[PDB]
Amino acid sequence: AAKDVKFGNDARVKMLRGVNVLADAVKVTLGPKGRNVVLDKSFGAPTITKDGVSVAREIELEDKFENMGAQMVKEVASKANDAAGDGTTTATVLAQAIITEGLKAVAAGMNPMDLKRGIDKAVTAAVEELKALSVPCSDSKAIAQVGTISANSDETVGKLIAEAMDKVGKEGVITVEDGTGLQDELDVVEGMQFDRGYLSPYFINKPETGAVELESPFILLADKKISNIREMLPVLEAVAKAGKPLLIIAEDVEGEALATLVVNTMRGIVKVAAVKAPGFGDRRKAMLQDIATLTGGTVISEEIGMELEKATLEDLGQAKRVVINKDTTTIIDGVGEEAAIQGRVAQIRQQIEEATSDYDREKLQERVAKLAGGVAVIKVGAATEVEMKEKKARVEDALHATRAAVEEGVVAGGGVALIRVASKLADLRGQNEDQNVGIKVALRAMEAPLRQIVLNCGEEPSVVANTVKGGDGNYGYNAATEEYGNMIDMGILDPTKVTRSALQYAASVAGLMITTECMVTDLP
Amino acid sequence: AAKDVKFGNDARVKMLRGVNVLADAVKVTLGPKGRNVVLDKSFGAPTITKDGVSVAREIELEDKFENMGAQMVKEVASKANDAAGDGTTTATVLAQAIITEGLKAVAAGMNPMDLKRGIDKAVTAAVEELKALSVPCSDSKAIAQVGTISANSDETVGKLIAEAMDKVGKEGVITVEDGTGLQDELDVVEGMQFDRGYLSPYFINKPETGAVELESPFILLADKKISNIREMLPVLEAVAKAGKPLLIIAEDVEGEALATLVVNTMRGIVKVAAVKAPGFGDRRKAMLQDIATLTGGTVISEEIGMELEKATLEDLGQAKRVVINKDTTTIIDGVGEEAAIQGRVAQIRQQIEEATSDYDREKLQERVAKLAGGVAVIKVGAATEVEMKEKKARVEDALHATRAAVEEGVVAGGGVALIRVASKLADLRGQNEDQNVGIKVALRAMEAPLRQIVLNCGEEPSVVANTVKGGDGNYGYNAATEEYGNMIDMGILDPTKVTRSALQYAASVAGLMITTECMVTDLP
Amino acid sequence: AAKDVKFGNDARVKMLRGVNVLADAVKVTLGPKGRNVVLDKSFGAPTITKDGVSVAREIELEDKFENMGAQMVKEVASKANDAAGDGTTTATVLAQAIITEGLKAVAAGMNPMDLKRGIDKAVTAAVEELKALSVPCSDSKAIAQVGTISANSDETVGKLIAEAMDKVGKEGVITVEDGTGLQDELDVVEGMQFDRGYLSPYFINKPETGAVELESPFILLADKKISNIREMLPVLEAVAKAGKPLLIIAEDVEGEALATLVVNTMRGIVKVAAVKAPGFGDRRKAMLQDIATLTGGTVISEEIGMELEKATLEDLGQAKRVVINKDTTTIIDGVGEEAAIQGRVAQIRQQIEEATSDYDREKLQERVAKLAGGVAVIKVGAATEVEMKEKKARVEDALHATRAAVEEGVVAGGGVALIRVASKLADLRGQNEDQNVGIKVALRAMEAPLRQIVLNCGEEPSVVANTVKGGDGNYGYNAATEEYGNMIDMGILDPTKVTRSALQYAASVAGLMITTECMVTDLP
Amino acid sequence: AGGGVALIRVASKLADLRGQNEDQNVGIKVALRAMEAPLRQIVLNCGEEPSVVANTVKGGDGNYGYNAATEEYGNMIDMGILDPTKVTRSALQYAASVAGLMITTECMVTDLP
Repeated sequence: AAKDVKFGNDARVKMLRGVNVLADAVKVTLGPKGRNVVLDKSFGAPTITKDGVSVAREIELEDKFENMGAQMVKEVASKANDAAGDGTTTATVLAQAIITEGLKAVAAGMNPMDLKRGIDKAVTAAVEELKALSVPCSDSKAIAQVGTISANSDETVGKLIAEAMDKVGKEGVITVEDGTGLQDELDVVEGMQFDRGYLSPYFINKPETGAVELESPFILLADKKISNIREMLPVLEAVAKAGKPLLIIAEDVEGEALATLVVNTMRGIVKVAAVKAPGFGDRRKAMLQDIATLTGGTVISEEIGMELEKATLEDLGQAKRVVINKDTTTIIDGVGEEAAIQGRVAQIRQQIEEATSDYDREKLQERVAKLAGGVAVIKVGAATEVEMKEKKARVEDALHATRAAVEEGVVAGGGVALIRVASKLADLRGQNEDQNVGIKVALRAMEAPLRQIVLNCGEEPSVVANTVKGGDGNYGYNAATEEYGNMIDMGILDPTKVTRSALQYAASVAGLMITTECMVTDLP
Repeated sequence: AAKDVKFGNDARVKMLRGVNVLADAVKVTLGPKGRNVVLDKSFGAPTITKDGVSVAREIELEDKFENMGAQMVKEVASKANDAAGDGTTTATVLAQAIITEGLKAVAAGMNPMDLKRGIDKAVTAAVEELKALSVPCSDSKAIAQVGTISANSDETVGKLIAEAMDKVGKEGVITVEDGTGLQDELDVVEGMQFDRGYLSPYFINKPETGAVELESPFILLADKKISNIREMLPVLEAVAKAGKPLLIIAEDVEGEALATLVVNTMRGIVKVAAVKAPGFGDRRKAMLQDIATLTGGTVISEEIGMELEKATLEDLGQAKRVVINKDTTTIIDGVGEEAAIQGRVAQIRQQIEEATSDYDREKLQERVAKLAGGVAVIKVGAATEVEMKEKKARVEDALHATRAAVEEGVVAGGGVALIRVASKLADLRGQNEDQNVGIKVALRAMEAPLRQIVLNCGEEPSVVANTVKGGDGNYGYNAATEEYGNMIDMGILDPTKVTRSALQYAASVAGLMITTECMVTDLP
Repeated sequence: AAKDVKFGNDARVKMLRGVNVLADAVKVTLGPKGRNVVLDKSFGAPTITKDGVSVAREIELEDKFENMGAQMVKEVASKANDAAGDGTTTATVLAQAIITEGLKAVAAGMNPMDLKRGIDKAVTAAVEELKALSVPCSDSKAIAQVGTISANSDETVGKLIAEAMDKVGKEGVITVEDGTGLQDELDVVEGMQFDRGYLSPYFINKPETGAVELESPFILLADKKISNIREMLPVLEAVAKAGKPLLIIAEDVEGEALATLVVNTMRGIVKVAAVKAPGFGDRRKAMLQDIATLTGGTVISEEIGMELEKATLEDLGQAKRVVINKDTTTIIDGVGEEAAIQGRVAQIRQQIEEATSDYDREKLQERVAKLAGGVAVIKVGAATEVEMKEKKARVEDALHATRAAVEEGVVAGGGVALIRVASKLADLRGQNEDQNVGIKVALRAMEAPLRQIVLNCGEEPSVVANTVKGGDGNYGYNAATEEYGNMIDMGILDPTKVTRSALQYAASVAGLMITTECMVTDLP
Repeated sequence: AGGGVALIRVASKLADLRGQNEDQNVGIKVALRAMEAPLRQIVLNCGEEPSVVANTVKGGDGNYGYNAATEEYGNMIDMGILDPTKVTRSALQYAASVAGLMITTECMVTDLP
């Protein structure tokens, strides 16, 4: 296909226009007083939402270069959301601010590379200042408080997250589940969670969460890469006859096998889920053996002798429920005798005892922690089904927020942390004047989000920003109550991880945009 | 007439385009290797010139806003030329550089007022550095050297100007004249020059020099303002029968009298020129009395009783030759009894001796110096008439350049003085960052002219600029010989006044252009 | 007066287009086998001519920039024609060749200044080679031969010019006339010639020769510069009532007097011709006195006392016939007492002996030679009027050619001298590569004219050019006979002055044209 | 020495080369400026002045040259800016071949739009 090429200033202008469109689409939703955006649906039922993630997902322009800018900002915002769990709108507005100011400075004739260097230096100092400013959230009381605050000021969700969080451990795995009764309960079952995801997005059965779940599925453990559908065809036929979902774990599934599995999933004839084997090499075999022990199945290993055709229903692993997401996959309550689990953990412990290198000891310790820690099950119960689903969604959102908080602390939310950081860094300097201008660009960039929030509230942006700058610490302006105070003590909290990831990703995408000089796209 | 208004960025863009057109028209002629520009003549014979003054005069664009920019730059360049006698192209290119960089910075978001303040501070420091770098030219030998250098390396012109100012003084008035014979003759005759100019440009009889001259004209001295044509008309017809040009000196001439005088000049029926009286009040009346004593005529005052109607040929002053320019007016060899002049200067001397205030003594000293010093007449002779005119033009240009040099010294020409100064001012700083940006703009602007000169030479601009910057003192690159060294020794000399005036006027016009926000013009 | 400005490449493209149009219009007439061009007369009588001067005069384009190029080429060609007497087409085609090759080289990236320097060096060497190749034409027999050859191989014209030059001298003034009888008559009458021309082309009475002549006109000698029409009005009306034309000689005529004289000339009510005084200062006074003595009139001297109003018919000078051209003015057979002229020349002679400086002695020698030599009058007769006029035109053209020849010798005609010079100079080198490119451009340029001649003849240009290059000396190709040989022996003679002037003017205009970077012209 | 300074060194060495004809000399000068170009492009990407850096490198000798990352001259081999001789030689030869084909091309045949 023939390509249309834009060089230098005009290409940057087109990308700036695309970023401006996307940011103006997703910035009105920012803030407690944020507006709402109407998104058309093909069915004919317009969707009204204050969620910036959906607006960003739907937005993509018709012009090619505007589409480039919008899609790049969408990519970095989605990466920030996946890494942290929030901050998509904050990352997008930060990216727009940096891109606008940096492109203006470039149009001034200044060096883009030194501008990017200054931006990176300012953002690194900003991350350092944020780490200095963050307050700990390790204690159970603070865990409950942040869970309550995240879950629309609900004490029950925060408390439940607190007891589950203590029960499973700080590094433990927590998974939400549907509660049959009115009350909620917490349970711990034998399970593990690895960092591998689904092979293709078409495996998703519930698009509202972007994840794959199976009820009582069969687990296949293969020690070899699977590329022939005929090899596992008898197993697929047997599991389809059994009428239960099938989960396959191998080194990789690709080619006609993956295509046939995806076609079967879209046709719905059989529920088959494909996830790659975690780790690599000896570690990969170790996790395969651990998963086989946990689920009670046996791994199909070429060197031992068994093949895919010889696999049976008994050979296949079985679990109560599994959850497959793009970032990670969780196995909950596999059918396994407790004696096997105890033997396996004792074997790993004695391996640690005979282990010598620190790296191998750490890997084995992580393996044994994953295998023996278990998974905490949260059953969300309520009076009616619809509010039960709403409460479950709130619980999982609060769980993500609490996980981020306990991972890296919590700062004063509402965008005041960025302004505090800018106030701290106002004295920063760079080697070249271009680096200084880039630093100033970054400072105004982190100034921007609270200005946008208070513009959504309808108050004066500059006056509120200056008043926040005048103060010190977590003191800041509250959007909901329209009056200043200690944002942390007023119930406005944002995990440090969310803000740090948003700032870093916005800085990276803005540097890429500023340093861009040529553009290649198909003809209209 | 309906007005069209442009606000902010677009008006600045239009002015930038106009200034760019004017500067690209008048910038090629800069430098010894400067190109030439062809100017249209309605007759049918195009004019090919390397003089930037003519190109700038001919330039005025079709678009109204482009015309605004071009006319403002032309105004400031013409003011610089009138003040100094050179530097029109240098002033224009400097103004274009400052305007371009300042508009780029303004589009970058810098405060225009702070930019103008930084430009002014940098230019003031540049003037100080130029005064530090200037070398004296008081001695007769250096005077002859600079006169020879200005006159295309001709020793005769330099030496002639040398004994001319030795005879009349450093501040004495010298006028070139057409030589009767082969050998050049220097003579001193009783005359004076004051600071008043012609009322309208239409009085110009030779547009090539932009000055008014009259041969054996009649001088009318009216102590009153002249506004009625019928008052001075009978004298006008009397001198019309006299067949000689008429020069009228009065406090002011305006209205239908000036209109009819301009009409007559356009028709050419009578060559009459009008010049305002010098000074104001009692000093003005004393100056008119001195002029009447010089020319032998009698001043017409309403207080004494006589009127312009009663004035006759006897009351009219008479001079051998007068020269009227926009900046100043010169009276040469006015016929008058010598003992009368001696008595008048003795009266002024005793007035000085009885004068009490220093202001009165200074004013009377200036009056007596002008009255008694006279004017030095240079009769430029040659073998043939055409080379006689060429040598006369060279002599008058060299006289202007040498006057500027003896006024404020001389620096190394060829534009290297500006780069030297910018090298000195590398550490200049302002109160605000925008002031620093303006300072950098000014430094690059002073860098520009030598880059333009060497670009006209066809060599590399940046390399030559770096080589000149690396050196110290008057060391620089020579355009003609394409080899570096001490510019003063090679005879590449520019008067300090010329460079200083060009820099100051370029700075002023650039500040006005940068601070411009609204623009008003007639509809097309 | 809004102006349209072109910069660099496009400006030079338009300029080359204009030069190409004019050159292709005037180049077909070149050569004995040259074609003819049809020109329009507004009356309705198309003119078919082989004269390139008329074609050049008629040509001026529509577009302003094409007009610029055409008018510059026309101006330099006319200057060459005035200086020499022919070669207008040769100068134009040479200029076109240089301009085309130089603009191509400039587009190649060569420095225009170095190209112009190389062109000037090559042309200087070409002039040296042309002087080396030129043969003398001092003896009377060669004068007769060149006069015959120039006048379409007519022996009578050549011999007539021969004894005319012998009678009056090589530097003597020769003027053609109309013979009363069949046989031609040569006579010597008292007259003088000076190098002053008419003020404006509107004084021309016969546009075919571009000259002004009057039959029995009155001569007015004014010692002062003239600007007021009322001054000479009584004398103008008196000479108008006398019925004879008036010729006025003064220092200068300008303003409304010149305007009214021009108006009267085109309206034709009274035919008055104006010519500036010869020389300047005391030399001008002496020449005016000599002219007044020759014409029998009296010079109107301001310092003696008489004015233009006091001037009378008897005080006016009277001559049998005068001829005024742009380059020079001729006075023929003024009525004056012979012994008065003898006394005047005796006074000038004794001034010569009493003179001490060489320059003054040479000036007085020139004055006495002009006073005593007189003018040689050639009266051309024939059987009928039309052939008499044709013979007179041929005689005057041959006289111009013979004057050029005796001034600077004669070289081989037909454009072969340029190729001979190029063959000699093929080894020339310059300081820089661009200078070498310019030298090669000049070589191809002087190659071009014979290529054009033989292309008009219809044969191959390159073959003939290389055949001529292979030979040496005056060996070359003849257009009429289509066979090679010694052009001097074959009767193809071009005066060295004509070729030298054509080459020099083409080189100068081509250098200016190449170095052109900007033009200023009115909007369409 | 990497960073494109080897080509400029070679051009400095070959500045005295001559050909049979004037057009051959013009082609040689074209080639010399061509191998001068890449370092100019690199230092233009760095944002510094191309011509000044190019002339400064030309005035040097040996492996002395400008470094893009550190923005300061020196011995490129000592500072770790290395390019294999095969890479530079092959790039120069292939550029020469394609430029020779392009320059001598006179006719082009393509399908209609």
